[PDB]
This record gives sequence, structure tokens and C-alpha cells, in this order.
Amino acid sequence: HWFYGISIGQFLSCFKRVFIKKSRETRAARTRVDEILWLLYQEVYCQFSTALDKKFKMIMAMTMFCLYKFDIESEQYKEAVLTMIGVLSESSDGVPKLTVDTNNDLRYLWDYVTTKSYISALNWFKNEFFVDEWNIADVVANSENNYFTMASERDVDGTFKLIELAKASKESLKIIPLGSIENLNYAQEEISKSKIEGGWILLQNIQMSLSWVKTYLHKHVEETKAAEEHEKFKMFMTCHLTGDKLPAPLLQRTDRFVYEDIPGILDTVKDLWGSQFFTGKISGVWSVYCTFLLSWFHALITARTRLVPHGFSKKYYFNDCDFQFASVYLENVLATNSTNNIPWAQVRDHIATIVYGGKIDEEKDLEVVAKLCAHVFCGSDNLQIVPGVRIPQPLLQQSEEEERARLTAILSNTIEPADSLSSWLQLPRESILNYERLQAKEVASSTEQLLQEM
Amino acid sequence: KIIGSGKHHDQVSKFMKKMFGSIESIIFLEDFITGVRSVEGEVLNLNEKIELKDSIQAQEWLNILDTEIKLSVFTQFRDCLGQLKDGTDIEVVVSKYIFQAILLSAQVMWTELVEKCLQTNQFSKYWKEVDMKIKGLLDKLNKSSDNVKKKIEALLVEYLHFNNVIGQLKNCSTKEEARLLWAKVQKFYQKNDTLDDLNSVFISQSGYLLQYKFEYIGIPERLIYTPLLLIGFATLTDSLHQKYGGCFFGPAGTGKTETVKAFGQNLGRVVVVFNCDDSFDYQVLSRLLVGITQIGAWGCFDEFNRLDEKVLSAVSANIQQIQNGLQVGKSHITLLEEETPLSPHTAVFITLNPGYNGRSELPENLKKSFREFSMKSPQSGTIAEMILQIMGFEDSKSLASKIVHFLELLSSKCSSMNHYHFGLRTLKGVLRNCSPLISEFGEGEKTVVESLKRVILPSLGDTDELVFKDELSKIFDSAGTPLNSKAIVQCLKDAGQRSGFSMSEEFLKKCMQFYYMQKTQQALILVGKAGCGKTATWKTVIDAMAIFDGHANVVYVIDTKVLTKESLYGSMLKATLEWRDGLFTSILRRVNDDITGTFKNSRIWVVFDSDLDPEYVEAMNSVLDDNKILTLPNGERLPIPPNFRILFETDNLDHTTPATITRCGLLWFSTDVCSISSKIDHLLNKSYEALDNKLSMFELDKLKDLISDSFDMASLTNIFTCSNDLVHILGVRTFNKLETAVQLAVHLISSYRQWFQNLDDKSLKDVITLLIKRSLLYALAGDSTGESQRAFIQTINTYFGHDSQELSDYSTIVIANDKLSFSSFCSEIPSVSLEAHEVMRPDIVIPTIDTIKHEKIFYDLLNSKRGIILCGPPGSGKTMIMNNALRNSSLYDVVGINFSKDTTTEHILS
Ligand SMILES: Nc1ncnc2c1ncn2[C@@H]1O[C@H](COP(=O)(O)OP(=O)(O)OP(=O)(O)O)[C@@H](O)[C@H]1O
Ligand SMILES: Nc1ncnc2c1ncn2[C@@H]1O[C@H](COP(=O)(O)OP(=O)(O)O)[C@@H](O)[C@H]1O
Ligand SMILES: [Mg+2]
Repeated sequence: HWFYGISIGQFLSCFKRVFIKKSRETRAARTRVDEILWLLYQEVYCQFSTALDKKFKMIMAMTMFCLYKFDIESEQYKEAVLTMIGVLSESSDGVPKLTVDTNNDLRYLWDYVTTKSYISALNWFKNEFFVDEWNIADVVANSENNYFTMASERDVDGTFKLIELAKASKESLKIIPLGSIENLNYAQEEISKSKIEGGWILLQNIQMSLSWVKTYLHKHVEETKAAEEHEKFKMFMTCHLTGDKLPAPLLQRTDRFVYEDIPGILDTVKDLWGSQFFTGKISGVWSVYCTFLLSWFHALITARTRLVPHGFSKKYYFNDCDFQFASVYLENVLATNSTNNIPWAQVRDHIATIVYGGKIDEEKDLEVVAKLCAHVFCGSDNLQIVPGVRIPQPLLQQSEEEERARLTAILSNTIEPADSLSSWLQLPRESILNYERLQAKEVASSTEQLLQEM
Repeated sequence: KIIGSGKHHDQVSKFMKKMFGSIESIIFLEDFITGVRSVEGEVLNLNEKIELKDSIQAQEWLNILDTEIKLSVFTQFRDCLGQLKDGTDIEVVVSKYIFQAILLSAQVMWTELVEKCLQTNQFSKYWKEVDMKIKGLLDKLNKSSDNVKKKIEALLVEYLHFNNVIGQLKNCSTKEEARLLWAKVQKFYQKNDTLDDLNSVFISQSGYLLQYKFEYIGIPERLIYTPLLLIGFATLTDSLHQKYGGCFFGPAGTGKTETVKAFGQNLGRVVVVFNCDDSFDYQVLSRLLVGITQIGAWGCFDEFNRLDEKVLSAVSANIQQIQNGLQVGKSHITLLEEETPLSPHTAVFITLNPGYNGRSELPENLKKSFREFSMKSPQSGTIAEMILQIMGFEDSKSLASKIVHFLELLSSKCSSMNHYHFGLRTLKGVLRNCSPLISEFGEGEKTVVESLKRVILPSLGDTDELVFKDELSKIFDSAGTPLNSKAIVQCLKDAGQRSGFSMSEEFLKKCMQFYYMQKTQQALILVGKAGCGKTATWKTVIDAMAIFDGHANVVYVIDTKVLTKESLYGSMLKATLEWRDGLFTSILRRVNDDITGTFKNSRIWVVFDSDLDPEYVEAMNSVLDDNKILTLPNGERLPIPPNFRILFETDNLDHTTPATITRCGLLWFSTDVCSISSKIDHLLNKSYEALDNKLSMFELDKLKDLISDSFDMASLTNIFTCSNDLVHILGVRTFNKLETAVQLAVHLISSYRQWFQNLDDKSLKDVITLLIKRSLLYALAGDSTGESQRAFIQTINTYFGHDSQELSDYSTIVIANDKLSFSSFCSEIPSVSLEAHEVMRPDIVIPTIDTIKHEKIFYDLLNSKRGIILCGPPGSGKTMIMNNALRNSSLYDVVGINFSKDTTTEHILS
């Protein structure tokens, strides 16, 4: 992948830290060489896994655990774990050479894998490093660089996380979105004055201005080695993993990491519902109720988007533009029509086909969106979107503020069950198990292939 | 040029098409402007004539005319709407007003009436009224002129949309469902209590309102209204309401750009279409973008996904600038390094085609300002019913349902094949071929049956024909019969038996299918393995039609793959700026330009007699389509006359695109059109007629009688079946070796005509039989190992009669001028000695039995005027045997070309 580039200098700095990091006396590995090797593995995983996404985090953890335990442990361990990864991958099958009372943790791993709990089996290797994965706080504080790239997918943006960090980190995060030539000139003035003033600056969505970055930002960051001699400022970049390929030298000069934090369905509902009234009310009570239902539907559709090929046969990024268009349509239909609910039948067919079904190009996914809309919008005085919540229709006095408070209360009362992806969404649990088995198979195949090379 | 044309004022009309997009000319008066006329041909008369003094600038009077045409269109609309509201017949009002005005008046009246009809829920009366209006328009279409016919067809399209919507509303069970359906349908309204007349009429869809700008649109190609089209309109109006642009993406040929253009026409706008990936310069596009922003027109980027990366980035930046200015509401946006006003009525649409990587999406900077939508091919049944309703078909719903069911049934039951395509395109082809058949038989079910049998049946294989017949019988209750049978069948029999061809049932069937297919189709494809009879079939049909109608025929047989694209279509000297005709365009110009020759009363045929590939046919896809024009990359755009017909003679379609197969009438030869003992007879007659010019009468009659009765198919059928048992190097089926056998036999018989007059009948019969055996052996098993040749010799001596002179491995007729007997001998084994200095010359050969036999057969094949192919391992002696056979003779001179991994065709000529 174009984002996971690694250089010799970064590796050597990471190894330098192995000695220059007297945190806590680790496990007694006899000779000092073994302890240094273990610390090297720990530091490499702790630093260089931030620049990777979840799947490659798992792949790195498993591969480096295999590399370490193919030397520390015995053959009864090596062939056991080799056949174990063969079992996890769906390409091979068999029983490992389980030596009783000799490889205990391998027996816990066997208990995990037989119970078909793939996620815990893959997190076992991460747990065996006994190291806490660096959050962005650790990366921004520890790394002695002024430039970071915050990559992710198109579904989640970590701008709020960076805002929360920098508000708690010494001053004034300053968001500078790109776009038209006005945005470009504003950004260049802002950076030229912020390298002197020292405030942390952020560059949302670098990708759309790729041609600009190839010409202005590239040579700038490559030449401004005196920025470290300027005031202590930090320049951030937000990109997309699926986006266009950033230039290699620009990416190499800056630090990189991948923001992997998918909020829960209830968390997304709460965030959207909170943000909707921040801009102020537009119409009466029914507009508020329809906006609440639209927030629920948007959260459900976005959550189902991530699963593939279970749920949606592809990945359709439903951004906030779809929500805005659906909200505008809801306001229009509730303004032209009357207070009664009669036009629900046309609220669905427009939302399920025109605003949220426009991007869809397969009939199965269109059917999925249509049935989701039918479930969410068709309601008669009591709506059960997920099996844990019931939404009563507005009152008779039509007190809008009380209705908004009641909707907030009914959001706060409920909590998300651990099996929400099977209960809150309509797809079955066996579908989730198949998806997890597929991802575990991919991880095991990739790590075995890497093991063949190394 | 316009600036310098400020005195004549008549040179602007050339550029009116470019600067207005819809009107092609300005109709002048002696000193006034008396109107305009569009590309389709239609006089829009301005209410107020424009005076043109000599001192006035072109800019000023063009500016006044720009508003005058819109005001005239509104005046026509207002006059027409009132007349229609009065209750005037649509037929009496068609002849008065332009298509756009009558269209908008109709749409507004229909919306007004159906609103109250929906209020009262009485749809039957208005449905019947609209049906009567449609029938009146249909019968007036037959009695329409060349200009009014397009207007009537477009009004039929819109009126059938009206009737479809009214019927769907009638079938709705509940008022809620009826209003749901009414919301999606694009309704039209006008404000009776407003000023600024040009903003009176607007359009409401899904609750969103769009103003109707009264720009003249002419009489455009109206798209058939389908429930997938109105969803496209709803998506476009949803995007336009929030000021977002409009993006379509989907498979090519789904009419994305045509849907955008139809949306513009319904709103009264002409959409400026920027065509991409046509070596389209960026500066001209930037100028067009500035014009779009300043005027307020709608700009559609056709095939936007194919552009150079730098050009794509620049144009995306410009589009983002325009869209940001529209969304914010700011005026005077900054582009082209200039601040220019931005009219708020501007809009940008994009159509993205699927690339090599599969799906194509917008650049990142545009994804935040464009609402993408996925286009699909329409449902077959809906537009099938719509087209059948376009024609005067009764029970059009039932006919369309039956046709669609039959097509799906065929696709499910018939054996899979590469050219078997029963999608929507096949349906549209069936309906287009059904259209001209209405003159012969009426608009019943049997017309559809005949069109299906004339389109689908020829393209089907042998085993699927029975499926076609029985499913046609069990789906369509009535099975028709074809007319014009006796005359053309007799003419085909005459034109075939005149050329020696055998009128078997299969050959006559294929000829009849080709004749019926060419009756309506313009581009023909004939597919079948080598030797089926494609050339024989189409030549026989050409001769039959020449004898029948009396029209002369001009045939241009061109091999496409021999000639490069520059030679076939036309080459341009980019370094000297001259365009060369090429081959196809030269013979097209010789048709259009010339009139002295018999070119109006004659049928022109261009037979591409070679394998076809997508690269060659994509340069003439416009010829294949309904445009019927050859679009050269640079030069005049040639119109093909009705007589000009393109045929494709090939043997496979493993590389031809589905579009070409669907557009072109396909005739598939699943089997040989004649049996073995009909091709043999045809070749025998073709050789007898050649010998006839250099022989006496009685001798020739006796000789041909002996040749005919000497062999019979009873004995030869076993030989032809046994020849397949032999292993053949460079294998060719015996149906193609028959030519070599017959030609060699006849030539060998003819070569000894001097020694036949004084020859006894028994010895003469033995000579003829032996020579026939020799020819049969060297044609059927002539490409065998050499021991299998002896096995075939034993087979030959077995299956023929036991009394005729047996053929041995070396039996040759040697004739001496001093004796009269045939004196057949074999195995000479000559001897020769040579000096030391002659040990290596390029012409020294040691004569052995193999060398003599090979030389004799090679020379006999050469004298038969047929090409030879010597196939053997390296060093076997093919070149040596040729050069020895031709060095002895003083009639042939050898030219040795040595082919390599790539020898271009001009190497042979050089
Ligand atoms: N009706 C017929 N009766 C007898 N012989 C026939 C008949 N039709 C065709 N033939 C024989 O079959 C031959 C087929 O020639 P033709 O050029 O039509 O073949 P084709 O299948 O189109 O192949 P090609 O690809 O070589 O052009 C004719 O030359 C003739 O010898
Ligand atoms: N009967 C023969 N007398 C003399 N030379 C022969 C005879 N048969 C085969 N050869 C040799 O076989 C070789 C075949 O050469 P050539 O004709 O160039 O091969 P090809 O026909 O495959 O191109 C000749 O060089 C010749 O010397
Ligand atoms: Mg032919």
C-alpha cells in the first residue's frame, strides 16, 4: 500500500529508543542480548503499528510474534503454531501437535480457535506483546517531528479527536480546509504565519488538492527544515487510505498514522442528533421527529455499510451530503403537506431511491436500502427501530422543546448490546461469524505468505 | 468574421448553429429579420421584425434577437394554450405553432385537467379523451408532410406519456397511492397573476420547482417516457434544488447525456454538451465554461471520465469554482485568470462512462458538490408497450408482454452462443424491422410474428430453430404466412440454375432469409465456416433481385483486414494538411457525387469479405446506427443512400462487439447449403463451360457424358467417409477438397483429348476412370503421410468398380506418338551421373521415384490453374521439387518470397 512506506532512518531511530528508554525492567530474559531483542520487537510494534490499519496491525502482530517465537521457543512450539495458523486459514486443516502441560498459552489459543472466536484469537498475539498500543497522544508527544498525516477510510474522520487532543495540548488547533483557490491562498498564508506564531494547524482532505500539494506543499515541507528552528508548531494532514496516491518523499518526510475508530450505532445516533439542533430548529414538532428518525436511519445505513459482502455487496460511503439532502426533503414534505403523517409512503420511496439509493448500482443493495427505509419510516404511534427502543409519536399540544428533550432522554436511556450488529441490524449472527472467519482467513493467509518469504 | 460581417449581416447565419445550438439559420427579409429556423427545419416567426441598418453592430441586433426569439416562443405558447383550452382539435393547432409551444401548452393543459380529475377521482373519461386525441394524432401522422411528421411523432411520444400516467393513476386503489404516483410525475404549472411573462411557467416534481426558460429548442429527438427516465428527472431536480451539480454514471449506451438533454428540453433549455476525449482542447473548453457562466445555460460534460490527468484536474478546478459560486450565491467568480459575472441559472452536469478498471467516479474536489446517480437500461416491458403504442398496434400491452416473455423464454431455452443476444437491443431491432412491414400486413400479432421470424430466426442455429418454431406456436396463438413467395422463389431458382448452383431446400431457405433480411436491414453480416456458401448465397440473391426488379447491381468486394485503416477509410497528411479519400470513402463519394452513371436506379453493395474486428467497425459505427452517415475524422460527412448496402462476410464473431451484432442483420450458416453431390455437379459444370470454348461439340458431349457416368455418388460416398479416417496434416474438410478433385480430374481428362478420337470406348473409359482415381487420391489423401496414401489407394481400388483399370502408387498414363494405346506404366527408376564440380548447384537433384511422383503431381496441379501448398518438415525437399518441376519447363518463372515472423503485404508487391 502507498501509505505503509518505511525507511531505514525511522527503523534506526526506533532501535535507538530501545536502549534509550528506561521505562520498567521487563521480563528476565537471561542474557542481555535476549532482553534487547525483546525490547526491539516491543518498540517496533509499538511505534510502526500506528501507521497501519486494523487488518495490517493484526498481521504485523501475528507475524512478529511468529518471528520471535520461532527462535525463543522449541520446535514443539514452532510446528504447533505453524499448523495453528494453517487451521485459522481456510486453506489447510488439521490438529496441532499439542504437548500437554508444556505450551499452556497455546492451549488457551486452541480453546479460542475451536470456539470459532476469531477476533479474540487474533487479539491473542497483540496481548502477548504486553504493550499498550500508542494512541495519538503518545505519537504526537513522543515523536520529535512537526508534521503528521492522519489517514483513514472515507467513513470516519478523526478531526474531532485531533481537536480534543490539541485543545488539551498546549493551544489552539486551527482547521484549514482546502478547496477553491481562495482556500489554497488562505491555507498558504495561514501556514506561513503559523510556522512563526506556532499554533497547531490542520489541513483537512489533502487529496482533493493533490496537484497543489505536489507543487506547493511538497517542496515547502522538504525545504522548511528551519521550521523546527521556528516556533514549536505542528502541521497536521488528513488523507484517505482509498484516496489518490500521495507523493512518496512528502509522506516519508512526515510522520504517518491511520485513525481506526468506528463509533457504535448508538454513538453515531447521539452525535447526529446532538449536531442537528446546534444549527437551530427550522420547523415544528413533526420536523424534529422526522429528523430524529432520519438520524437513526443514517446511523443504521452507515453501520451496515462497513460490513461486506454481508449486508451490502460493496462499500457505499454514505457521507453527510445524503443526510443533508434527506433532511431538506423531509422539511419540504412536512412544509407543503399537513401535520398528519399520510405522506410517509412517499418519504420512503424518495429517500430509498433518489437520495440514498442513487449511488447504488446493484438491485440487491437497493432492496436492502428499501427494506431499511420501510422498517424505519412506516410506523403507527409506536416504532421499534431496534429491539431495545420504542419511539412514541409526538404529543397533542406539540411542544417542540419537550419533544427534543424526550428524544434525547430515550436515546440516553438505552444502551447498545454487544451483539448489536446482529440484533440492531437485520442481518443474522451467522453472517457476522462468516465475515469474521473471512477476515481471519485473510490475516492468516497474508501472514503465512510473509512467513514463506521470511 | 462576424465583426467584419457588419455590413452584409448574412454571414452570421453560418455561426448561428454554433452560438445558439438549436437554430441553424436566420430567415431574412429584404431589410428585416423575418424569423429563424432550426436544424430539423422549422420557421419560428418573430412577432416584431428587427430593422437592420448598415451602421448597427452585429452584437446589438444579435442581442435584441436573443430576447426576441424567447419572447416569440412565449407568444406562440400563450396563443396555443388558450386555443387548446378553448377546445380546438390538436390536429388543427399542430399546423399553426412550433413544436415547443404546442408541447408546453399540451403539458400545462394536461396537468390542469388531471389535477381536477385526481381531485374528483374520475379518470376513465379523461383517459378516453386522451386516447382519442392520440388516435387522431396517429391517423394524421400518415397524412403528414416531411416537416410536420417529426412534430407529430414528438407529440405522440408526449401524449402516450400522458395516457400512461392517467392509466396508472386510474389503476391506483387508494387516493394516497394516486398522490404518491402524481408526486413523481413531472407536473407543469403557470402563474396567471404574475408579471415578467417569461417566468410565468414553471415545473413541479416531488415538490421542487424549476423555472421554464423559453429558449427555442426546435423539434428534438424526444425520448420515450419510462419510469426510469422520470427517476432521472427527479434526481436531477433534487440536485438542482440544492444548487448541487448533476452527475450520472453507468454503462455506456444507457442514454445519460440524452437523459440530461431531455431534461433540458422539458425545461425549455438547450444543453451545451462538451464532448470529452475527442482531442478536446482545454482553452476552448475554458472559453465555453465562461460563456456558460455568463449566459446561464446548462453545460453537460459527456463522457467526462476520459480526459488527460492535467486537463482533468484543471477542468475539475474550474467546475468546482463554478459550483462553489452557485452554492454560495456569490457573483463574479474568478476563473480563466479573470473575474466574470455568474448568472444564478447556470448548472453543470457530468456523465461518467465505465473505464477499464470497472467503475469510474468523480475527482475528489467535485465529490462534495455533485450528487451522483446510477443509470440503468430501462425495463423491457414498459418501453416495448410504449413503442407498440407509438405504432398503431392494438392490444399493445398484451403484445409487448408476449414479446418480452417470448424473448426471455428463448434466452432460457435456446443453447448458449456468442452472438445470441436477446436483450433490449434485440427487442428494439425487432420493433424497427416490424415498422416498415405495416404497409404489407396490418398492425396485428402476425406482423410481430413475421418480424420475429425475419430478425431472430436467421441468426439462430440449427438445433434452436425447432425451439423457435414451437415456442412461437405456443406463445403467439396465430402463426402467419409470408407473401411474395412464388415470384421471388422462381426468380431465385432461375438465377441459381443459371449459375450452376443447386436449389436445395437449405440453399433456398438461406437465400430467402437473406432476401427478406436485406429488404429492410442496411448492414448485413453472414457467418459460417469456410465453404458454407456465404458468397454463393448473397450472389444468388443479388442476381435474383436484379432479374426481378430490373435494378442494376454494383458490387465492391473489399477485404478489410488486408488494408490498414488509413487505406480503407482515409489517410490525412498531418505534416502537409491534405486528406486522402481511401477506399471506402472513394466508392461512397462515387455514389453520392456522380449521377451520370446508373447510380439512382441501381443497388450498391459493399461486401467486406474478410474477418471483422472492433477497431475497423468502430470507424463506421455511425453508418451502422440510425444516423446512416459516415463520419470521417476530418472532411465531409458522407450520407449513405438507401441503395448503399454494407455486407460482412465472415466465419466467426468471437471479437465483434454485441452492439455491432445487434445493429446489423445477422445471418448464421449452421450447415453447408449443398450436399457433396451438388457441389461436385456444380464444379463439373463450371469446368465443362470452361472447356467449351476450346473444344468441338460431339467430342465434348461424349467426354462429359463419360466423366459424369464414370463416377457415381454411391461408390464415392464411402470414399469421402473413409477420407476422414485418414490423418490429415493441415486438415481441411472434404467439402473443400472437392474443388481440387474435380478441377484436377477435368484438367487431366482434357489434357489428352488428342489421343481420344482414335481410342476404343473401353480403353477410353479406363483412361477416364484412372485419371479420376488419381485426382481423387491426390485431392482427398494428397496431404497424408505416404503410407496412409497407399491405404487410401487400396480404399479407392476397393470402392470403385472391379473392372476399371486399378490405380497403383505410380500408375501413370505415358503416351507415345507412334502407338495408339494408352500404355499405362509405372516405376521407371531412371539413372543419372554427374561430374564432381556439379555436386552443389541450386538446381542439381537426384531423380528418385518419390521425386518424380511429387514433381508430376505438382506440375499437374499447376496446370490445373490452382494454387498449391507444400506442407512438410524442414529439409524434406519442397523447394527442391518445385524448382526441379519448373526448371524443366519453359512456361513458368519462379519468384521466391521468403516469409518471416512479419512480412507486410507490400513485401509481396515489392
Ligand atoms: N447451391 C449450391 N449448389 C452446389 N454447389 C454450391 C452451392 N452453393 C455453393 N456451392 C459450392 O460451394 C462453394 C462455396 O463458395 P463460397 O465462396 O460461397 O463459400 P463461403 O462459405 O462463403 O467461403 P469463403 O470464406 O471461402 O468465401 C461454391 O464455390 C460452390 O462450389
Ligand atoms: N532426391 C534428392 N536429390 C538431391 N538432393 C536431395 C534429394 N532429396 C533431398 N535432398 C536434399 O534435401 C534438401 C532440401 O532442401 P530444401 O528444398 O531447401 O528444403 P525445403 O524444401 O524444406 O525448403 C536439399 O538441400 C537437398 O540437397
Ligand atoms: Mg465467400
